[PDB]
Amino acid sequence: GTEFARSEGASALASVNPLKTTVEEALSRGWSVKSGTGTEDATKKEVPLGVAADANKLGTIALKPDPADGTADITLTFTMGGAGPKNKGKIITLTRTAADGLWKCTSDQDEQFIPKGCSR
Repeated sequence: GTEFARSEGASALASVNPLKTTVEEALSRGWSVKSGTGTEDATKKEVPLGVAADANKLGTIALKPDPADGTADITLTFTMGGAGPKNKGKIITLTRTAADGLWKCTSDQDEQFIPKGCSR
């Protein structure tokens, strides 16, 4: 009853939302995006997301496919394995559809804790 359930959701979204820019900038160059930290690889033409999987102690960040070249749908997920009881095991998913380049946000959290802009 005292869990920070609303703030957990906001924190999780705040960890993945900025990555949309990172992805779009890479794809605009015809480079692929890969998970994790590191340097750009000019041989394979891959740009890392630049964030560690465990940057936010509420959970883990993942990219699929990895690497991603823009010719298939891309998903960025935040899995809340470190959250309190209401949100533990819940997943926020950002999907970029390749056909139109549009992004959507879905969550399997209880409706009252889903962040603004995301749907079930």
